[PDB]
Order: sequence, then C-alpha cells, then structure tokens
Amino acid sequence: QTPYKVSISGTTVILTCPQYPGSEILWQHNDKNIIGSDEDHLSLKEFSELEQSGYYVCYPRNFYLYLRARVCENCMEMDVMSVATIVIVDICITGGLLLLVYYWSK
Amino acid sequence: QTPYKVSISGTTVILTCLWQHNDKNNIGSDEDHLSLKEFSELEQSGYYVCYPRGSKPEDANFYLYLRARVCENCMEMDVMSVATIVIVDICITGGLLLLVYYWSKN
Amino acid sequence: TLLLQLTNTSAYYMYLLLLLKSVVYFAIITCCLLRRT
Amino acid sequence: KGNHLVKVYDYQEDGSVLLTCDTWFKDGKMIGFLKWNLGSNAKDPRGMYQCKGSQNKSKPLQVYYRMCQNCIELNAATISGFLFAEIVSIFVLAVGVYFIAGQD
Amino acid sequence: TEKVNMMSLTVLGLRMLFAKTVAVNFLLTAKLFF
Amino acid sequence: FKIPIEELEDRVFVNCNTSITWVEGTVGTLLSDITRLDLGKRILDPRGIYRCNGTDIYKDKESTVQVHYRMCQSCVELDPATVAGIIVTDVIATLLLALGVFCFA
Amino acid sequence: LDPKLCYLLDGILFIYGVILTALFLRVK
Amino acid sequence: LDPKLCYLLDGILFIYGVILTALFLRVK
Ligand SMILES: CC(C)CCC[C@@H](C)[C@H]1CC[C@H]2[C@@H]3CC=C4C[C@@H](O)CC[C@]4(C)[C@H]3CC[C@]12C
Repeated sequence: QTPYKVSISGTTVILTCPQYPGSEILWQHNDKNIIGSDEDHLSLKEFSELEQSGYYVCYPRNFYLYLRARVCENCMEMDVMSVATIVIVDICITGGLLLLVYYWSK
Repeated sequence: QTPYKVSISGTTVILTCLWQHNDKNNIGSDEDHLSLKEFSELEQSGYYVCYPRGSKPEDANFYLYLRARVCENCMEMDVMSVATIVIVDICITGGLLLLVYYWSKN
Repeated sequence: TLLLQLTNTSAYYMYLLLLLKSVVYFAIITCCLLRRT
Repeated sequence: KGNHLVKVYDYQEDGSVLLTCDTWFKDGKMIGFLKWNLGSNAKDPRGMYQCKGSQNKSKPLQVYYRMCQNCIELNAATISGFLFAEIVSIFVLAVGVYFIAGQD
Repeated sequence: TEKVNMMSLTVLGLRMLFAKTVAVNFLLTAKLFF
Repeated sequence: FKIPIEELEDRVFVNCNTSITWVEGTVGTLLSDITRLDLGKRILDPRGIYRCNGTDIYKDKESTVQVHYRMCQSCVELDPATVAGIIVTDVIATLLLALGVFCFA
Repeated sequence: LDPKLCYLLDGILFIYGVILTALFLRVK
Repeated sequence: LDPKLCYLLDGILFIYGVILTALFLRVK
C-alpha cells in the first residue's frame, strides 16, 4: 500500500522500493537482471523511452512498477505560479533595498 | 569529393551535384537541376543520390539526409548578421543623437 | 506551437536591441553628469 | 549491403540523432573514437562521417540538419512593428538629449 | 517542445531589464536638472 | 500478474478482466463501465496506484502496478550560460539604480 | 503561456500608472 | 494575435507612463 517514490532530475533517474527499508534489494527489468544498482534504490542515467522503459520489480534475495519518462538533461518543470512569484519577490527585494538606501541616507 | 551545396531561399530548396530518391523514377526534377517547393517535413525527406547513366544507382560517392521544416518567409542567421544589425543601429543612433544634441546647443 | 516560438524569437531580438541602444544613452548621460558634478 | 554500410538511426522522437554502421572520422580528420553518438538536432549538426569494418576504407555519406529554432519573421505584419518601436524609441531619446543639452 | 519555454522566459526577463534600465535613465536625467 | 497498459495515438487506458480500484493518485474521469478505466489525455502527467485482481482462471491473486507518466509539455530546459548572463546584468543594474537614488539625496 | 507574460508585467506597470495618475490629479 | 496585442499594450502604456511622469514633475 506504500506508494513508490521516483525523482527524475536531469538525466540520472532515481527509483526506490521503500517496502523493505532495512535491507538491500536487487532489481530486474522484464524478468532480466539489470547503468547500475544501489544499496536500496536505482541510479540510472542515459535514459531512453524506446528501451529501458517498461515494468520494473524489486525483490529481496505483487507491487509492480511501470513508468515512462522523456528525460531532458539539466531541464525541469515549472508551472505558472513558480515563475509568477519570482518577479514579485524580485520587485519586493529591490523595493526594500531602495527604501533602505533612501531612508538610511536621510 | 565536394558535398552538394544546398541553400534554401524561402520555401525553395536548391540542390545540385541525375537525381533520384529511393530509386523511384510539385517536385521539380530537371536533367541538370533540382528544386523543390512546399517542403513539408512529414512527406518530403529521406535519402538522395547523384548517380550517372549505365549504372545501378547504389554506387554513388556519398548520400544525403534532410529533415528540414520551412515556414512562409522566414530566414535564419548565425552570428554574423546580428552583430551587423547591432553595429549599424548603434552607428545610426549615435549619429542622430549627436546631431540633435548639437542642434540643441543654440 | 511553431508560430508562437517564431514570434517569441522575433521579440527577443527587438528587446536585446532596445537594451543595447539604451546603454549608449546611459553612457552619454553619465559623462555629462560626471563632468558637471 | 552495397559498400554503403553507414545507416543513420531514424524513428526517434527525442532531441537526439544517432548514426551507426554495420574508429570515426570528421571531414576526414581524426576526431572520433570507438553505436557512436552524434548529438542533438537542435544545435544543427553538420560534418562528414565514416565507418569501416573488415573491408577497406568505405564510402562516406553526409547529413544535413536545418532545424533552426532561430528563424524570425519577415513579412509586413512584423517589420511595421519593428520600425514603429525603433522610431518611437529614437524620437524619445532625441527629445531627452535635446532637453538635456538645453540645460547645459 | 522544451526549448520554447526558455525563449518565452528570457523575453520576459529582458522586458524586466528594459523597465529597470528605463527607470535608471529617467531617474538620472531628472537628477541632472537639479 | 502483469497489468497490460495499452496506448493508442493520444489515449492511455487500463485494462483487466476484473474490477480495478483507484486508491491513490489521479482517477481522471468517472466511468461506469466495469473492468475498464480511462486515464485521459496523454499530456496530463497522470499518476496513481491502481489495484487490479486476477481473472477467473487466476482467482485470488492481486496485482498492483504503479503507473507514472513524466511526459512533460510545460517543462523548461535551462542552460547555465543564459541564466547567469541575465542574473549578473540584473544585479549590476539594480546596484546602479541604488547608487543613483542615493546620489539624489 | 502568452497570457501569463501579458498579465504579469502589465499588472504592475498598470498599477504604477494608476497610482501615478491618482497622485497627479490629487495634487492638481 | 495575442503576443502582438501584448507588446502593443506594453509600448502604449510605457509611453503613457513616461508622459505622465513628465507632467507630474512639471506640476510639482
Ligand atoms: C527613457 C528616458 C530616456 C525617456 C525620456 C525621459 C527624460 C529624458 C525626459 C522626459 C520628460 C522630461 C522632463 C519634462 C519636464 C520637466 C519639468 C522641468 O521643470 C524640469 C525637467 C523635467 C523634469 C524633464 C526632465 C527630463 C525628462 C524626464
């Protein structure tokens, strides 16, 4: 019932199985042992969608992972607000600096 | 030896070296010229060959590959013209501003 | 989406030109201001 | 087959083009070393490529990529705006310098 | 696709800088008269 | 047990031969037909945990497939050259404005 | 995306203009 | 259509701001 976590940052992609947080877990892709594994998670790079984008299962020595992602290097997402507040905070800080300089210089 | 020279002007693509594409003997196919209009990306691409008579076309020196899209009256520049435009604009603005400044000092 | 990017890259050159052209007026003002004061 | 062993990789929806054959040379010079990656199509790749195997020096083939993301518009609906904005800004700066010089 | 977004963000940044530069020049020119 | 994921030109769907329960994530739109759900538009970043049982010949075995889409159409690709170039000139412009305002007083 | 770039700067600029006019009309 | 109207609004409102700043400066 505990959902999988995944953070696709740049080209390296992280996949973790938090079902067994007190041990180390192996990894397969279409029942084939698999670029490398980690202590608990998957550190994978040079991602592609045509290959290496299928069903993943973690197993120690019925919760299955299937994902697809168009990995884009040094490249993330931002909605309207995440860029709408940047101009607001810039205006706020420049106004604060202006007011401080004006008031301090009598 | 010399690669074929192609310099698209507007929607007109011009290429020269016979001329075939996937050996299938609008599209302007001339005996010593090759030009092509409405260069859509989906339907007009692939491989091109310059082969002479008396030979099966798979002995040409080297191939071609085009994946160009073209809009209506759109032209692109490397960094040669942008510097030219910037410098000519700066010269014009400096000359006019200096002239109107000297006219001001009456 | 091609037309929007086309217009956007048209406007970017406009604004770079305007900034680089306002820089010269800033430079001509600052010389006179320094000479005066 | 047919002494044209170089075959560019197609059917790629990503911003990355691939070239392969069944070391490498750029314009006949030693730049490549070893499916050798070529680069992204946004940067408008060019050059001359070479692959060879058991058989001797194979026969080249070039790739033209035109993908610009830099082309601008040049019809009357845009040149009018450019001229208007440039002339208005020039007039404003001229008025400003005129007045300025009035004080001095 | 994923490149037009920077083209749209950079033009907004340049608009911001244009406003800032015009404010600078207006303030300096106004001060010169005093 | 695998949960096949079909994909048409512009549709993403979930199929089983039994009832499938949406417990966490995004369900998309409510559909009354059994043993089938419609996720929706391909460009929506659909995410969720979907719980689908087995068929009649595979009774009493549960399968849970985590389906995650990251096909972003509102994502921005950044290069260090442009953002640094604009941030440095913004900083220098702001410093200058402050200087001017000060001089004014 | 275009509406965002339309509204974001023009709101602040518009407000500026209004607050400037109001002051000018009040002084008059 | 939206980007062109957007830039037109930017320009017109900017000119209005400049002229109103001048008028406010003179009256004070
Ligand atoms: C971006 C800039 C260059 C646009 C032009 C603005 C500058 C150069 C001009 C435009 C209007 C001008 C102002 C118009 C009227 C007055 C009132 C007068 O009693 C003192 C000078 C003063 C205050 C002028 C100073 C210079 C001024 C502010």
